[PDB]
Amino acid sequence: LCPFGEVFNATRFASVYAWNRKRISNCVADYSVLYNSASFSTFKCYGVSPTKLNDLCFTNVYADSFVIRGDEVRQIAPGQTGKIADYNYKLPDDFTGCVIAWNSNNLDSKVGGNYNYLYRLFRKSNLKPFERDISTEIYQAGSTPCNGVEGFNCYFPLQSYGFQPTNGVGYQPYRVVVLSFELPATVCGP
Amino acid sequence: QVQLVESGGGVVQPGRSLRLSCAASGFTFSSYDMHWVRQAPGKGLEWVAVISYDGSSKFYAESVKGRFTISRDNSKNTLYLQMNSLRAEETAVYYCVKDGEQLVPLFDYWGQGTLVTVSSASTKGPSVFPLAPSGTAALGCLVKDYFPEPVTVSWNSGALTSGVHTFPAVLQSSGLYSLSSVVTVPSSSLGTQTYICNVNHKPSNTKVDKKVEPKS
Amino acid sequence: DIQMTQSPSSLSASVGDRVTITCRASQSISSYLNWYQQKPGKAPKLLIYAASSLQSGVPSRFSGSGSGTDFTLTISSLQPEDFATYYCQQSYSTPGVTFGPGTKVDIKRTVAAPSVFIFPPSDEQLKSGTASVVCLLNNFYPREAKVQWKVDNALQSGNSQESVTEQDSKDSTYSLSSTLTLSKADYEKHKVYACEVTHQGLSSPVTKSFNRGE
Ligand SMILES: *[C@@H]1O[C@H](CO)[C@@H](O[C@@H]2O[C@H](CO)[C@@H](O)[C@H](O)[C@H]2NC(C)=O)[C@H](O)[C@H]1NC(C)=O
Repeated sequence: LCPFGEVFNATRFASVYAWNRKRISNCVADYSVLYNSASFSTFKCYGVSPTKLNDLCFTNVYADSFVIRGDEVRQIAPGQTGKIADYNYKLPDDFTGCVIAWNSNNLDSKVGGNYNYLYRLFRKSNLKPFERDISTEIYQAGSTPCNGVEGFNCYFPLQSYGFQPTNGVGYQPYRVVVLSFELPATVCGP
Repeated sequence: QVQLVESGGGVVQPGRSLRLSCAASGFTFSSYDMHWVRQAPGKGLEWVAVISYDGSSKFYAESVKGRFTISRDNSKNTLYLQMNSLRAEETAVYYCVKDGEQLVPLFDYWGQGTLVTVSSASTKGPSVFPLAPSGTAALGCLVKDYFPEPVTVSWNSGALTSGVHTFPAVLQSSGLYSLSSVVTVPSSSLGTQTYICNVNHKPSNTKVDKKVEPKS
Repeated sequence: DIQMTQSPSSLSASVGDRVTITCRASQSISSYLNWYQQKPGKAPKLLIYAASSLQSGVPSRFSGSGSGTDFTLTISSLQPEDFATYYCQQSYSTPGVTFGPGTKVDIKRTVAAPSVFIFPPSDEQLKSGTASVVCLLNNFYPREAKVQWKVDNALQSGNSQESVTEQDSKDSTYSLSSTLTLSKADYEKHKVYACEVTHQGLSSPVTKSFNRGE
């Protein structure tokens, strides 16, 4: 088999700015284990209909995973813009693959508030498709240089998510996994 | 000779449920994803749900997710779509559709559809009022305030047919339907000739007749 | 979310015409684009799939082209049973599938001004407690015409509703009925009712009017 279990049921996830990638090759991709879970709040596929997945042959499988807040999940698709789609994780315009996400205030929300999960708020330019950027350059939001010192018009680029268990339907933590495909083949389901 | 036949339509009250059904023949129903696409009365097309060739996966348009459940039975070669907690704005024709052998959905064979009318409006027969005239003239009847649809309107029990325009119905604020049918006639005839429109509404067992005569 | 827009939403053509309908996608959908034909009261029937390749049983005078965000459907030589409404449909995002709004193609013919008639409410209707004023535009071409209700030289908006017929089989014209739906009590408060019609085949507008009473 292909190790979807290690991807989805994984106990910890990355902050969206440092999204994690796993290559998948030389195994059998069993989507029936995903279909059955009606716990997934998102499940869209691009280039292919999600019903035809156990019936297909995939070339360059990757499985990207990270955590964002709910009303940001819509930025996980081709052709979006917003803080996430521009400064954190940017899908290409011809993306072929599946985007799956599910509410997880049960595991990533802590009494009082969980600040481990971060996102980049500023960046001098937009991410390229599938670019990962973990730098902590102070952001020069002003006209005078910063010299690596925080202050007015000099901002730390990464910010924290405030995940209180008491958060709104849209301010809760979501776990996202992005299956990137291509259509020799090393991954095929039943 | 591919064929699909929807069933189970009708009028349903907002909140309550209704279950639709499609009986399919003329191809191997075994291996072809099936969809439901709907068409709002005077509007365009909206995909609703898909179920895979065996039933393992079901997916919904995000506007009906969690209310509609789709399903199938490969021994009965029939397809189902249970609609729960229906809203008034969801009145439309529902088509079942056979997918077409592509990686992504495409809508290969459609079939003719079942109408679903969602409204709390009680059954009512139409009131009919004349529109009277005074070269070539025009006159008509206004068929107003009725539910459900249809009504049918003829003129002179069918003697007059050329020059009639019975218009599409309009769903008015009331929740009731309203309509008018007009006729254009030589003017010279308005004096001697008699013009009488008949209206007929089978779902209320009303056959009403009105005579349209010039005023003053 | 991916939105499809088509142009033009109306099209008049004669038999023997090169016809071109364009679809446009809010973003690159590659070439997962399908075209449908629908005639009034019938179901939609598939013409073109995957942007460019043709359905079986479909005549070869249909063709679709383009990819990315701009696509075309072409009837290289129009034929008489092609008068219908045409839709496109992106199937890239598949748990989010979307259609065009549709382009209707009708029969082009010699222009014909409408015959305007106005109907004050009936004697019998006012007895019940509501009054309805009907403005009838009769046997015109093209489909595209403007109807303004003026009551005491004051434009009305938002209590008029209208219906229009399909293009007629024999003469290829339209007819329209604007219905101003009111109340008997409110009908009293005004004395001059009118319905002004603008159309292409009218050199200047035509108003038809009545006085409540007289
Ligand atoms: C995540 O873990 C759960 C629990 O082990 C897995 O769910 C089981 O799946 C099998 C087959 O689908 C069922 O027969 C069990 O009853 C399920 N148990 C529970 C508690 O749900 C699930 O498959 C795992 N998901 C992934 C992606 O690996």
